[PDB]
Amino acid sequence: KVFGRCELAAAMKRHGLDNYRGYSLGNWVCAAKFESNFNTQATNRNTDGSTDYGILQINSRWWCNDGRTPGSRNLCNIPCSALLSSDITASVNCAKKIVSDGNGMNAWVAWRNRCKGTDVQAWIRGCRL
Ligand SMILES: [Cl-]
Ligand SMILES: [Cl-]
Ligand code: NA
Ligand code: NA
Repeated sequence: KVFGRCELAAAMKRHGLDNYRGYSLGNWVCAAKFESNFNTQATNRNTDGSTDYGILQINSRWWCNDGRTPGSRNLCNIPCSALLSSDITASVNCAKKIVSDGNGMNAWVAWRNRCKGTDVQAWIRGCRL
């Protein structure tokens, strides 16, 4: 599923991400835009052999099991394919574990390089929330 901007903002809000660990909703929408272009089926392979999955591009070296990343952890205890569903529940629950691990949203390179320090509230402007 390819989400609309306000559609995704509303779904993330219902799943408890607005101000989760202090990150306003606009941060999460901006990260999803530049990680996946709002497409739940996005995958990208990394140089080290791991793969990033779903709307928030969660990586198989640490967070999910895809059966082809040797020596990886599965800290969210989920198959990586569950992160590609049109239902974003599994991606959100895993993202909550990631953002709590010590480095905040800096774990998402695109957030650091394209959202951090910008006017992220613009990503939810005009939405009925
Ligand atoms: Cl915001
Ligand atoms: Cl980047
Ligand atoms: Na929309
Ligand atoms: Na893994």
